[PDB]
Amino acid sequence: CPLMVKVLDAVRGSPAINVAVHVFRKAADDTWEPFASGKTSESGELHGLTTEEEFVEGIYKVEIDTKSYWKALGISPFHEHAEVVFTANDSGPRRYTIAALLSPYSYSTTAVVTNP
Amino acid sequence: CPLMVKVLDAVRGSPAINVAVHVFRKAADDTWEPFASGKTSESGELHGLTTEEEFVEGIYKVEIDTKSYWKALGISPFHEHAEVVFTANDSGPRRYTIAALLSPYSYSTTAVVTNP
Amino acid sequence: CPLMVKVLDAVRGSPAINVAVHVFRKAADDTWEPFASGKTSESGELHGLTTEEEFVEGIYKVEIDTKSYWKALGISPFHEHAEVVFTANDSGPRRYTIAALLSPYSYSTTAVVTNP
Amino acid sequence: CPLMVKVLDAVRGSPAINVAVHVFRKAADDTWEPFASGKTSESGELHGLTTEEEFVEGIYKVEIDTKSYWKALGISPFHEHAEVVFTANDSGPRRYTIAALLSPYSYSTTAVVTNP
Ligand SMILES: C[C@H](CON=C1c2ccccc2-c2ccccc21)C(=O)NS(C)(=O)=O
Ligand SMILES: C[C@H](CON=C1c2ccccc2-c2ccccc21)C(=O)NS(C)(=O)=O
Repeated sequence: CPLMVKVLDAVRGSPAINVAVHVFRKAADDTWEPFASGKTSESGELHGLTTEEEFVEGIYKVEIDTKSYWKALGISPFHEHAEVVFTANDSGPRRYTIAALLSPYSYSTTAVVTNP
Repeated sequence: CPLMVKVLDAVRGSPAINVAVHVFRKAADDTWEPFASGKTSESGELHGLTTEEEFVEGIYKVEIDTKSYWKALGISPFHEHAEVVFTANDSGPRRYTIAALLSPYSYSTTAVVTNP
Repeated sequence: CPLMVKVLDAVRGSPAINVAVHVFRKAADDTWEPFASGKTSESGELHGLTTEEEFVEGIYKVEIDTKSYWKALGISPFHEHAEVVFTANDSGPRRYTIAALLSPYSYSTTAVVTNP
Repeated sequence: CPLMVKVLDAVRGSPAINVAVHVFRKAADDTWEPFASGKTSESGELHGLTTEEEFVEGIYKVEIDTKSYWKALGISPFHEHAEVVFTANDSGPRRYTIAALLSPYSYSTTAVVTNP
């Protein structure tokens, strides 16, 4: 796991379960190419998006589909998604955990980056 | 004037209105002595807590009574209150705004320290 | 007037001054069309981005150029920018303040939606 | 582990290592009695504070000594500590993770509460 996504619900104090996550990588023509996707587990975590081989240098966007998550709980939230955009691996491979804490009208995101 | 408190509600996307706020100063015997208090306004703000003359260097605690705010909304909260504890410094900027962003199981707090 | 942006620096406890901010609207072909932009003031605020007349319902993106802000400070940051993506609604309150709290490896964003 | 504390550094994007944490429990006479203490590990986590037997109903305060953490990194931060105050186990035993995200002039805290 060079890339993990962890999502928490700040209203319930719980993992945010079954939240859709789409990862994109900026292509040579400046467009966002689909890179990987998945859903968070019971623990609010999404493992296995990629491999150290596949996860090369680049600019990556992690789009967490928070609006669908709130709507299913009966809540009409402000944001369409939480986006996280960053350059990865530009000094060598690292392991990235992208953490998102969700409320209906706010979210935070935090990266924890470790040298493998 | 030298100390303002501002409180926002991350669930409703609004000022947190009618939130009790208690300020204490630490006494020489290490106890907390009541110093000032009030309730946030319609804009989620509490002004007028103290004066330049009274707000001398020392250790202060700002308690924000968050549990009663969520209970009034019928939302089950985790914390009894949010506490913000700091040392007032004369060398720095002259105005302290303590901002607090509230969710039922999370809060953040940020000090913005400026020259007025 | 209907859309304000406010940015704070959690490392220095200050407004984040001179931060570029770009607003886009989503077009019918699903692309992002430039809509408005500016730089935060000394108070970390950006006013005057749009008018009531122009700010019709639709999907908007607010990009806050955080990486250039940290680089100017000599602090190595994680994100390229902070994006805030939302649907403007006429049924709700009439003013949207997008607040962003910045740290090098984390940010939060909160929408405060009020009647002016 | 009915009680875990996890601390992250938002400036470095890393676990906050060797941070002192003191837990107190409100006594019958309304005073704060020492309950447990420890330091965060390499992973920014502090396990083993208590047991399900020892961790009875009550009002608990988790004091995270963030000022000492920043000072050792050369930073003079705003807060003396991050305090987290909550009622525990009042509907039966639960498992509590208290997470704190630290910046020099801001912090957030979030509880994740699971029914064992
Ligand atoms: C515009 C403001 C919300 O944002 N302002 C913030 C502010 C002003 C001074 C210091 C810290 C903060 C802050 C921190 C986090 C989120 C918003 C704000 C707001 O709530 N508007 S109102 C109707 O006057 O209450
Ligand atoms: C990479 C991962 C970080 O996990 N991040 C969490 C986080 C970030 C922001 C807010 C809440 C949480 C959280 C809560 C529970 C468990 C993990 C995390 C982690 O394991 N950190 S480390 C290397 O052991 O120090």
